[PDB]
Amino acid sequence: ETLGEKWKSRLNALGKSEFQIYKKSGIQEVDRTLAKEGIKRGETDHHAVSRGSAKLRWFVERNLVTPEGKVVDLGCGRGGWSYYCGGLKNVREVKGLTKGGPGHEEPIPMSTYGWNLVRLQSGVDVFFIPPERCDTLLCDIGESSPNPTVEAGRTLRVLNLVENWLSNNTQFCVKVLNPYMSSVIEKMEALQRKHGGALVRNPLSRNSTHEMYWVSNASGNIVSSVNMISRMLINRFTMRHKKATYEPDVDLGSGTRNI
Ligand SMILES: Nc1ncnc2c1ncn2[C@@H]1O[C@H](CSCC[C@H](N)C(=O)O)[C@@H](O)[C@H]1O
Ligand SMILES: Nc1nc2c(ncn2[C@@H]2O[C@H](COP(=O)(O)O)[C@@H](O)[C@H]2O)c(=O)[nH]1
Repeated sequence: ETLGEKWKSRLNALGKSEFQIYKKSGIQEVDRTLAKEGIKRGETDHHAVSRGSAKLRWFVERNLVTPEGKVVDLGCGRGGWSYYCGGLKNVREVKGLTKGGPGHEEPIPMSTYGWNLVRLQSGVDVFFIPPERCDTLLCDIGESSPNPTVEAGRTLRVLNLVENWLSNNTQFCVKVLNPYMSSVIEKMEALQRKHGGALVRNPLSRNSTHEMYWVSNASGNIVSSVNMISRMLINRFTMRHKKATYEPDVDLGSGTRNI
């Protein structure tokens, strides 16, 4: 039984009030109030369709992932990672794909800076369409299940999925929902051998998720990197000063971009 499982159980043995408190004990947050209001108001400039923009930004401004050229955003959701990449210097084209439809986040049309370089389409199940060509491959797909083995299965489906989209020196940021389950650990070790990078924990993630992102421009022993998070999450179960620290949201400018 891996350390991460010991955690997942305690997580689950949590009560209504408890869980909610733990979910955010000492984590980083994005101040989205006004941005959400500007959007519900119909604004399409500056605002980020979600908090994923900020989340991606964290990896990007630390060169853990350097999006350039043709960017494919698997499970783009409302557009958070895509609209954000749409403003990055070296980016030429960004194509984001999602299931969408009733009961799922649907892409929000925006006019934020570089928007004209962004193609967003729902009604697409990435697990089956054929692989396209891409310089950078982003993927934030992975549904959380109270059942750790369910998550691991979902994570394996995602790994193999991106495995088919990764050519030789492609930039990537792939959400690895459950990296502690024996079996994902294995797959990851192989994936690392083939396409380098390492797993990295984003401070904007909630404690209720043991998610780590496989980012290209970073090294680190997989087993070692997954355990440092298992311990962190467990330490955070017992907190004093369980408050989150916020930070301003990302401003995505507005208007078109020329090449
Ligand atoms: N098999 C599949 N094919 C396509 N999209 C999928 C999928 N499984 C899940 N998704 C989508 O993946 C999304 C992940 S959450 C998206 C977060 C986004 N990067 C943000 O910044 O906006 C969900 O909105 C969901 O609809
Ligand atoms: N103990 C507890 N765990 C919860 C509760 N809600 C969600 N979780 C745990 O946290 C995981 C995903 O959290 P979520 O994105 O749904 O907040 C779930 O897979 C589950 O194991 C809750 O009320 N109590």
